[PDB]
Amino acid sequence: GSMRTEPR
Amino acid sequence: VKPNYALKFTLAGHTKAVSSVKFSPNGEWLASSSADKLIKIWGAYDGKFEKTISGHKLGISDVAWSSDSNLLVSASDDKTLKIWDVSSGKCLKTLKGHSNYVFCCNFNPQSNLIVSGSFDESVRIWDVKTGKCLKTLPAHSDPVSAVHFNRDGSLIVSSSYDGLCRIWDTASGQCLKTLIDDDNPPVSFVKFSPNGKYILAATLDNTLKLWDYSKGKCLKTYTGHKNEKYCIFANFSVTGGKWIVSGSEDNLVYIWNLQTKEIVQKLQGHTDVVISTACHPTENIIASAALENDKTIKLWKSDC
Repeated sequence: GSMRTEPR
Repeated sequence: VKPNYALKFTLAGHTKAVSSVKFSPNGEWLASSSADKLIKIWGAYDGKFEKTISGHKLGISDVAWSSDSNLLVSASDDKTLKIWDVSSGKCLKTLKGHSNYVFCCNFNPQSNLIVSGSFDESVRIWDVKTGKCLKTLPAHSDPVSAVHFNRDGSLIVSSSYDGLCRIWDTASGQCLKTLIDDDNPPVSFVKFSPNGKYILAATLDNTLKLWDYSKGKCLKTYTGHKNEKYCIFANFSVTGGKWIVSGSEDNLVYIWNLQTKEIVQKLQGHTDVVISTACHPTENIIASAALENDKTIKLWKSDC
């Protein structure tokens, strides 16, 4: 899991 | 004149969403980072899988090349950056000091410094040789979405969900200029133009803007894509026609004419959000990458 690949 | 990018290769192997793709400056390689905690290296011209690089304990949000193509730096949710020797795949240095997820990273052109941006709302400048933190900038009041050096490394541009883009003097740490625009939509990406005179900034109101840095003025706006939720990389394409390239939340790659702002192409084929695009440094080649339902990288080639 990466913060870039999760919606804001 | 319009480009005619066509799909040449699809690259698979990441087991979670791809977060970032970048071509090496020498044109040989493509590097990709993923929520699966891995960096992978691919041949730029054939898409051939070359190697996997591992060591982060959590997913990776960004990766970037040194100017001699020998090193990579990666930004990870494990709150560190790592510097990798590409040829051996070994981790040379772990950069510690951010107190939250590291989101974005870049070498300066000399590649003696790394800049990083974090959910801890700060920007950090690191020494490549020692791995020590050289400066911390209290850059923003929200997560920092992007950091980028200009062509000679003298300036850094940072963007944030707080709606600001800020230009910093690298050596003195001092904010030289803040770009503010109206209703303060979160800024999700930012980067200097190759000549250092302009700044391309993406905001989470489905908009890209080209700013004149010296004047503090928006010169161009590019619309038609969907971008409300993700920090999508955008590019200047300069090998052929002068385009603006970006991903999109409708699963398309958008290409605009930089001067006229008209959409000149939409590349279809991904089955999830196109989070990342990269332009090849000498050929008319675009790499694009997409999230969970897709997990692939696509390489596209044009005649102009």
